[PDB]
Amino acid sequence: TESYCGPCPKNWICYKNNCYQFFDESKNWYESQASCMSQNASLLKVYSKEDQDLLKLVKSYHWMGLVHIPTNGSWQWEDGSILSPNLLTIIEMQKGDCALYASSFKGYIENCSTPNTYICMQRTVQIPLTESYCGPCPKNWICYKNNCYQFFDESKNWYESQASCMSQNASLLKVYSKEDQDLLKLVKSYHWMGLVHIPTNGSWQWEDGSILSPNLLTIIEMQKGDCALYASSFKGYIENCSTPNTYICMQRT
Amino acid sequence: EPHSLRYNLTVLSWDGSVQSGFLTEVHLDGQPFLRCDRQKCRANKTWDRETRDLTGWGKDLRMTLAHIKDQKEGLHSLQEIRVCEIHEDNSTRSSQHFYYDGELFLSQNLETLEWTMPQSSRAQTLAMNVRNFLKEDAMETDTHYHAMRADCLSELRRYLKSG
Repeated sequence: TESYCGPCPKNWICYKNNCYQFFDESKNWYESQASCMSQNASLLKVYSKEDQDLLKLVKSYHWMGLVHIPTNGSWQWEDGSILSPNLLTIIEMQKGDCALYASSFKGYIENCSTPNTYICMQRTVQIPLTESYCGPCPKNWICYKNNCYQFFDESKNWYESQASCMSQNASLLKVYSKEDQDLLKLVKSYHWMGLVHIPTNGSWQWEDGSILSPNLLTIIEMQKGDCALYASSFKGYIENCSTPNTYICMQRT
Repeated sequence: EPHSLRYNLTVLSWDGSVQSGFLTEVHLDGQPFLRCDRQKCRANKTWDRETRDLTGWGKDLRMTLAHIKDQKEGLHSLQEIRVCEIHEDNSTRSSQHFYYDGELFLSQNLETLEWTMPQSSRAQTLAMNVRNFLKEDAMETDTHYHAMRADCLSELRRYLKSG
């Protein structure tokens, strides 16, 4: 496709006409809403599983724009918008009138004054044109700091996952920068990336020949094999290449 | 009127290599309810929620087992039990228990988030690895364990709601 993801704030995640940012600074809900408002935005509104399927891979619990009305007994978004069904599973965790988002489109009821991390979201249209455009990416790919990503939840072995990324004129995840790919901290589970062990040399290298940069990943031996699953907090778990797993493509460097 | 849901997920390592997949036993009021693995779940019976969630847990527990710096000698199993109870008076109990080669070595009460550590220093080593892993690598927090209790209870409710 090769389309520029539309007006977003600088170094926000831009996905399907929606800007996003994850704040790992734990504030309470109110503080978190104000924090998003101070960036001309608001807390995460979840309106569609399809347009916001990026949210399926998120680690941990994050304040979401959803609020409970004591009188109604209904859940509404910060701006008053109704919570559409077949989006969220509301779970009674704590007594409270706010909800933490967590993956598999779940929503844990939490006390609003409990510090938690948070997600701001704003639509591309409501950001003015004098603003940051995320670099050329395919249509339905997650654009973050000009790199393009997509997560394939249909699990395949390493080789097929490579070919899968090849078929979309991409390659498997190549980590080259903790700063530029700090998004990867919030990925849950593990996923095939393009890091391959050469058993002869005993080395690790990327799909395109590049050698693994030091102090970029922690490598843990899990399953003997010549392929590495990315896992969160920049880890690279060694896995048998024939083991089917989910995977992450990226437009190449 | 008192009910319980008991998940029991096992992951295995052979010569220190953590095996692919996992095996989960679910018990509903102590009656065997599901046996799940990587492929599917088995008791229009659809278990897409279970398969998703247990697979994710399988993945986590495999990470956890991989982080145990024990020995690469033979078979080892890491087994996590998650229990939640709804008592007659509507109160709950809930807990998390890890067995390594069938020896209980770590428990957390999910109502109180207090861990009970085992007596033997070996078992304690295992417990400390895993606790390290959970806190540092998995970055698990009180919220996660609140949520774990809630998940379990939500599922127990859900199952009670149908039959």
